Amino acid sequence: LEPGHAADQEQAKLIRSAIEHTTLKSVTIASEIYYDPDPRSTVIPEDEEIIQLHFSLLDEEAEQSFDQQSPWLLRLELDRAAMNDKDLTMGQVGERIKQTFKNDLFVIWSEDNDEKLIIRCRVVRPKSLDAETEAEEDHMLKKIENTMLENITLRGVENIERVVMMKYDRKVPSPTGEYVKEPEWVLETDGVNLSEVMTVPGIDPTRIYTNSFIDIMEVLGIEAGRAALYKEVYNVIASDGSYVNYRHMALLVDVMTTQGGLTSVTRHGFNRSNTGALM
Amino acid sequence: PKDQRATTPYMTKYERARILGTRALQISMNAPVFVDLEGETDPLRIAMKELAEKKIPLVIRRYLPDGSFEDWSVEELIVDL
Amino acid sequence: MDQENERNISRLWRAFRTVKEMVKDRGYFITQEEVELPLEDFKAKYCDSMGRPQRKMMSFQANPTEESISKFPDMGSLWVEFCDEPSVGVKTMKTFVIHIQEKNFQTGIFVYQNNITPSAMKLVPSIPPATIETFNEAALVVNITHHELVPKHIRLSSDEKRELLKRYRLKESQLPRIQRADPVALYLGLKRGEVVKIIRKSETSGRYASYRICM
Amino acid sequence: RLVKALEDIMVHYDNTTRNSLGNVIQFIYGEDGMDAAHIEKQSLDTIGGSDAAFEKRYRVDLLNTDHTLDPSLLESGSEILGDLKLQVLLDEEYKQLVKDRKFLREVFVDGEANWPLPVNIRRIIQNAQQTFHIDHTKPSDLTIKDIVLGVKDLQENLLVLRGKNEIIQNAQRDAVTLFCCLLRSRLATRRVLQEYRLTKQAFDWVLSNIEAQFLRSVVHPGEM
Repeated sequence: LEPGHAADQEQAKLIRSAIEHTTLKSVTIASEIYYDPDPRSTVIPEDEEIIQLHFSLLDEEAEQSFDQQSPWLLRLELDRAAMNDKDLTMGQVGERIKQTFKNDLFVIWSEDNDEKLIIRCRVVRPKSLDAETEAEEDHMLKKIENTMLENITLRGVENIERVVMMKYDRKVPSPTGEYVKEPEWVLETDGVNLSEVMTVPGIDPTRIYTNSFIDIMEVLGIEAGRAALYKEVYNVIASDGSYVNYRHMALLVDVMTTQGGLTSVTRHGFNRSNTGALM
Repeated sequence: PKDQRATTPYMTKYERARILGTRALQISMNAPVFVDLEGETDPLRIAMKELAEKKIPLVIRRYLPDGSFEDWSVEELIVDL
Repeated sequence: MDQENERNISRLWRAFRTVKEMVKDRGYFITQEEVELPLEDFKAKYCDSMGRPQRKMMSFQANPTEESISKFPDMGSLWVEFCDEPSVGVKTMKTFVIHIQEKNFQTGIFVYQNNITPSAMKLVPSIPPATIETFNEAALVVNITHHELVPKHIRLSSDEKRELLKRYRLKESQLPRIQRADPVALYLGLKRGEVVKIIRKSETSGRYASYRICM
Repeated sequence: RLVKALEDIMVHYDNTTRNSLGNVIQFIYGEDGMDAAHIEKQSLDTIGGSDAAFEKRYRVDLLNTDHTLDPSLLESGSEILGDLKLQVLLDEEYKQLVKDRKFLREVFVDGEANWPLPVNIRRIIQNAQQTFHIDHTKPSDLTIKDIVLGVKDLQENLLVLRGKNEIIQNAQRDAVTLFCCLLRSRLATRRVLQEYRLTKQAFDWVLSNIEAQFLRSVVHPGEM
């Protein structure tokens, strides 16, 4: 984290929320397709209160049309505990769905306080539904459900799974000049997306690091790739306490990174080089 | 390069090993002995004795990666090993 | 946060700062004040009253410093243009190329939003001796050269490169290599055959200078 | 796999490291030209310690009373009081030590002070004391100018690369940055007069031994 936000707690949580990848499938309990020709009301008393909540809000809007109204209801019931854990509200998920479905899916919202986190959705098909809830093919709704549960990134960075915030100490010069341990809060993630996570506000981009030195090479260059490769080799060798002199691992990484790219020690790397044929 | 030789003035470990080996081989082959042999018998020990006195005629040609070289006489080189 | 919201204006401003720093490091004259433009000042100067900055107004021209031209007497003027179209069609690239050709700019940087079509990409080497560099705004959001791992890269003049090769008795091939597509190579705008001095803070010795040749 | 990959890399007589094609892997072995066998862990004093402690341990002032050099530490300690020339030399020394402190704190962000280095100077000074039976109650005959010039000459004699041009000279000066830092931290005038009450003979012996020892420590061309 940035120097001005590292010492604190909740800002680290905000960074965690900004990075961690989360989709609807992680918070949805079940998805159900229901038959309901009525576009303004329902035969289901359970959703009647939710419809009435938005009946005075959505159905009261100007330019009412049934082009977005269908007899099929794609009713998703979310998990209150999961949404609370991810700090997600019906708002965020709703406008993400809208972003993915700007005008191809009419979406109704349930009040956050309601015990039934419901996303009442209807198919959209202009020129056929304009003034009727024609029976749209259910497979269309099933494809829509697939897109929602797979292709909707509610919040976070793609390929970044659970982000584990933790504290450990770093030595920084005290104003008296002595090196003192200043507790710091960082995040350790899964999957690498440096190219995006670097740009996220609130993170110190000059200190970000990853164990996948290939991505370090791709984003920061061959010199940063070489340094990261040396760091990885040092970690591997010192995991057991025993250490080797800096020169040996430095020479190894230098050899691996002389050609402006990461060369392996396989038959695809150093072996496919310009050296002698008998060698 | 007859001067401005940029190589180390100290005889290296491998240079010492090969100089002693060459002189031992030559003495074993009944080559002339340049020092006052003090009853010594082992060719390697004689070679060490006459290296201590800088009485080995041989020189050392030091090749550089570009192919050039420098001619250093064992009399010039400093045996700090 | 909508596009007009700070979520995008901040990224645009950071990319602007990165571009200014990159051009400054190349040897061109840029006042330190321009590099440290505050976000509010950037919005006042560029962001519209509607929250939609006029990217055409961020276009930028830089000229070599006295020392840079003294050391690199071949250096010319630089032109930097932030395109408006999300997708860079061949027409926009053609217009930019014509502008560079008619202004007689030695070098020009083209910062784009999302992508450049291959047809447009084919126009990059179409105006020698002038060269055209293309950058993605996403890439420029963070100045990678400020990373802790990344060391300091310094470009050598042809005379410096010749002296280096003479003193180490090297050939162009016997130096360590750096690819053209290397992020730092793109940042410095290296051409093929330009050797780069790299100064690292070695663990065994205080500092250690190595070199790489663009390939 | 590893042995085959690095099989043909050798240190050449120009002190660079190259493979069988002559390509340069690194322009000096290990980035300092010393072989691992002769390195051993040593402490870098300047990195740690508070500013006040650093100044007390290193700063020496002949003019003011804040950090006066006790006259009992030199056979001419009383005379040196004043002497703006000696004060200028000592101020230059302290500025160099401050620069070394900042540079090392840049190099080692975490402040670690124990790092392998070729010549073990602690043992050299212990040997000097034991050999010369140096008395800690007798004001040493050293002089500030002698100490400073001797240390500077030694630094000048820290030869790894012996080229005559400017590229090789820059490389050689870089290659001895950290060892020079260790020397300056360890052979400060204040330390050489208070902590190690050496005489002129012992100081010359220490400098000569350091010279010889790291000269023996440099890597041998031909090393595989």
